[PDB]
Amino acid sequence: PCVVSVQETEKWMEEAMRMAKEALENIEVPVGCLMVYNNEVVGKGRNEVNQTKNATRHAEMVAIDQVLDWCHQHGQSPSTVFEHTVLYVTVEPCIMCAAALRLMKIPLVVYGCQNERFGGCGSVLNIASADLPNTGRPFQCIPGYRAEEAVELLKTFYKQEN
Amino acid sequence: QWQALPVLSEQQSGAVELILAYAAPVLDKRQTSRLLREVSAVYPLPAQPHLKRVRPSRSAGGAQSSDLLLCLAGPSAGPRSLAELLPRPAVDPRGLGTPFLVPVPARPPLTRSQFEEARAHWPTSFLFSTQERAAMQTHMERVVCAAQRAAAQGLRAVGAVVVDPASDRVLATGHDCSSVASPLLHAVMVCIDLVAQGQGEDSLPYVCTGYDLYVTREPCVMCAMALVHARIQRVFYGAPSPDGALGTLFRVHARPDLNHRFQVFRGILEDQCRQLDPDP
Ligand SMILES: [Br-]
Ligand SMILES: [Br-]
Ligand SMILES: [Zn+2]
Ligand SMILES: [Zn+2]
Repeated sequence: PCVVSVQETEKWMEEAMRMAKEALENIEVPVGCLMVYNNEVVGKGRNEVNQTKNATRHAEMVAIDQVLDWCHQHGQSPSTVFEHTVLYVTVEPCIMCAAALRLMKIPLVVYGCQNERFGGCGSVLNIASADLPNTGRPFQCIPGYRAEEAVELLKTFYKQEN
Repeated sequence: QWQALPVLSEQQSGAVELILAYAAPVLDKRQTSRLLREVSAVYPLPAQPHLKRVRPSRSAGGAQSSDLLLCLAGPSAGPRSLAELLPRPAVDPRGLGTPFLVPVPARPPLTRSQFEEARAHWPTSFLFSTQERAAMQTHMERVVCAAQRAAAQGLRAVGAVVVDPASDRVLATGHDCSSVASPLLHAVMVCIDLVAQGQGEDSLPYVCTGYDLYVTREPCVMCAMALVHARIQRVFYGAPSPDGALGTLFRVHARPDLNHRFQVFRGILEDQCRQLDPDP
């Protein structure tokens, strides 16, 4: 029920892209993401840091909260849902978010462009596959999907901030 | 009984490097005040203000004597005379002995084992005072009390508090709250949520800028990185955690490639905290 999500990577990531554009427009770091369980989207999040005024409200953490709400409202054990969920995000999870996905025991992230300032799947630290026996399970990464498009939006955003 | 240890980056954890300087013995104790004035006006040592300029030494009987820190040594640090080192009339070298080279600490000491190696060579400036130590204790008995409350309830025994050092006003106390529905409510994430909802309409999302965090035990990777994102200024914790990211497995508070760094002190009320829960 895990690789079954991967078939529409094109569609799922095109949809993450449309949210990165939204975040960009609303003065947020252009990062969007979806969480797919059993070919259904159980959670979407764009970066909400400046809107909520909460530094921790990264795209991935807005999506995790949304899945957990979906699990609560439908009476499903988050363990069995997260463990067969794939995350599609336009930018390599930061160090914080990578630890989050680990602790949620998410198995697979598909991501776009390198996160050079905060990346946690190899760029700055490798939280994603590190040996952390008390911080969840390591996950695997399919990097690179539509990276040239995604990195441009980062580069746009930072040319725009102080 | 406890003591605060700084967690610094590996680069800054090593031995303080040394540089060569010229010092000379003060053979006339009563010229000391005068000679210190005239010398450090010529050689103010603007880049080594942590060095004391007068080094005392107790003889085997308590008889005290002193050398004076003349100046830094040049590219070729040969033997040098008083006449060559101190210009006149700007300095009256009466009362001084023949100069000698001495290694001195290049940079001020940070850790207390670095104050040790450094005071060995030459006296330096510098951990916490009584008033502050007691105050930091109060905030850490508060996290401990909170961690115990979570343990009795059935949650992870981790306590956190966020404090504003300008007024010493506690801004948010909370413990671990992870549940099956909400597994990421670690103590640190709960305090950042509590500060966030309490702040005003005109606030930058760096919810923690300026503030201190005391937590029973060292944060996990997720918490630590969030502290960097939230721009905490100082973090105090008691015992380490096996997977901890402010000193044990990572030191994210002191990287160059993150747009924020902050001081971390470990070991505060560590005797009590050590029996509580590690994060995660
Ligand atoms: Br101390
Ligand atoms: Br590190
Ligand atoms: Zn992130
Ligand atoms: Zn944590």
